[PDB]
Amino acid sequence: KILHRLLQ
Amino acid sequence: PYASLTEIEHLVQSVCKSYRETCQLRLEDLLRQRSNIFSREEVTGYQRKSMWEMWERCAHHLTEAIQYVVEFAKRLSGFMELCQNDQIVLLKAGAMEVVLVRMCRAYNADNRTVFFEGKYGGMELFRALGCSELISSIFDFSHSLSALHFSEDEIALYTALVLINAHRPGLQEKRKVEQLQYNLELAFHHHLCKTHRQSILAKLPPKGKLRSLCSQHVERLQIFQHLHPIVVQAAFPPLYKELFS
Ligand SMILES: COc1ccc2c(n1)CCN(C(C)=O)[C@H]2C(=O)Nc1ccc(OCc2ccccc2OC)cc1
Repeated sequence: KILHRLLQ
Repeated sequence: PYASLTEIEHLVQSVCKSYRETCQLRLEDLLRQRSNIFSREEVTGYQRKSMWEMWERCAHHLTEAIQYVVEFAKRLSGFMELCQNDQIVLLKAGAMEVVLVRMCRAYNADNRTVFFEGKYGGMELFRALGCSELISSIFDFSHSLSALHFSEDEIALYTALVLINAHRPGLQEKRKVEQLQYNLELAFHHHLCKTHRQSILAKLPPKGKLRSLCSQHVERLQIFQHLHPIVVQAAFPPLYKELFS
């Protein structure tokens, strides 16, 4: 969820 | 692979820069706030707060700290070149470990206090959490690191290695992470040699020590979540749950 979004 | 000294030193300055840019708390600020200590009245206030309110507050502040560690990784040479699976694996295993190391900056060994919500307090501040073992372990760990007088640059290089660990289960490009780790190892050890600080090598925490601390964190959360499942569901940060269950 969030880690995915934070990385891009 | 980094061949020349100039290359290795470029890595050193790059890592230190990425670190300075992604600290949420300036060392200067933490040091000059050391006299600002919770009173007995405030300590009592903290001890009187419910277990669930204290966990929520702690999970929140740690989550913010983790966000800065994610920025640190995003700024690290090599990290963004790894595949997304591996990026996630490294942050999942390593983000909390980096926080634990960074925490020694906010720790005053002279009086055994940690910076928390604007002032310094001893470990008795955290009694409502019902995890004294975890808390005293974190405090002992910070104490041990404080005894080394870790420089900002050493913290930068050491936390980059904490994160870039090729032994993490689930890595798809193991050999690539290995090459990055080795280059960072040469950077860290070169800097220590240059600064006559290689005597810290034997004094650094055994690898599984950080893992033990993160395991204890997860174990305590599990127990808390069993006692307050709605609180975790409704009032814990999404990122914190994603990382720690
Ligand atoms: C990484 O470097 C630092 C150092 C200090 C702080 C920060 N960043 C962010 C800003 N900050 C604020 C705003 O208070 C400080 C902080 O969060 N202090 C703090 C939080 C929790 C503590 O122990 C509880 C605990 C620890 C680990 C796991 C579970 C836990 O209980 C659920 C002890 C101290």
